[PDB]
Amino acid sequence: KSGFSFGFKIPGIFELGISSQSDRGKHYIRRTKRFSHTKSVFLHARSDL
Amino acid sequence: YRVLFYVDSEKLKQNDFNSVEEKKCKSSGWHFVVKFSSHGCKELENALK
Ligand SMILES: *[C@@H]1O[C@H](CO)[C@@H](O[C@@H]2O[C@H](CO)[C@@H](O)[C@H](O)[C@H]2NC(C)=O)[C@H](O)[C@H]1NC(C)=O
Repeated sequence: KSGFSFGFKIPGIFELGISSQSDRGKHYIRRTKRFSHTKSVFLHARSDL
Repeated sequence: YRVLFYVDSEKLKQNDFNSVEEKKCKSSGWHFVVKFSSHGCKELENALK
């Protein structure tokens, strides 16, 4: 935010006044998420009689 | 009659959390008809899990 004002007057009346204001703001956000799960079950059976 | 059974149970758990937040704002104004004003802030926030 920025603002400037200037005024000058001198009688011989004459009066002059100038004001300037400029405001600018920017917001940026980002969100990333990842989830991975692996489940493996290996069962082997062998029987001889 | 022989019997031999072996069980090898293993469980591992690991969790890490880190968060960093930094915020800085600076504003300066000087007037001597002359008027000047400046205002600006900055904010930063980050978190990971
Ligand atoms: C954005 O940031 C927010 C900060 O509040 C996150 O919100 C929480 O984050 C914690 C971190 O582990 C989680 O346990 C909570 O479940 C979150 N809550 C909600 C309502 O989301 C958020 O995870 C971040 N990421 C996004 C929103 O995508």
